[PDB]
Amino acid sequence: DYVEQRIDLNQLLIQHPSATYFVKASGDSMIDGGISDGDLLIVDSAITASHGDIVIAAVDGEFTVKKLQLRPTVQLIPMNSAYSPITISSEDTLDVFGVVIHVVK
Amino acid sequence: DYVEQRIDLNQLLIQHPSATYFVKASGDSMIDGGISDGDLLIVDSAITASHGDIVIAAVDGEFTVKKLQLRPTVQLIPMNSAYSPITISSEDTLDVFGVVIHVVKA
Repeated sequence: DYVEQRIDLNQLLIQHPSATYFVKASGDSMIDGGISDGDLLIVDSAITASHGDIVIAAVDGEFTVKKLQLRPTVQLIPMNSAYSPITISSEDTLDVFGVVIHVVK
Repeated sequence: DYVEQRIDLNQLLIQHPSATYFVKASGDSMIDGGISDGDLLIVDSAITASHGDIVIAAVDGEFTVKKLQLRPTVQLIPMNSAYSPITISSEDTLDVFGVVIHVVKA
């Protein structure tokens, strides 16, 4: 007869358990993207970011969660009309620490 | 004759170039420890933190630079009398992202 397999969120939401962590989002520079102040972002640091991905990054030593743009130029763009983009020029340092894979609201 | 061997900060300050990054400190929860709002902290993510090390960590998804205490209990303690400690209980999650190896003031 049937056997009830209990729910396992780690198997459901995490591909790389050893390179995945959660970051709490802040502010609302990313609301239009579904992220809001307080949510938990599930971050995978074992995958390489891509144009379009939402990433936890450090620009000039300060952390942020932004959308990665690699073309036409490397930038960190918000998802809230009120905010303005951040271009990563040569005098600027960009550090990508992982790709946000899920947002837990 | 003699040839001047140009200064190289990376060789001088960085042991693991590929696992080292810089974070800018915030607030003054760590002034008595030499860190002040604005400084660059050179972080080595290739060495495992130890009791006493100052680290970049996330407690319940929020990042911080604190001093790691593994004994008598696991905590994140400031270095400013005005601030109070943070214990890492079972209902809390602690994530250590690297040991601060140097503080660069300006």
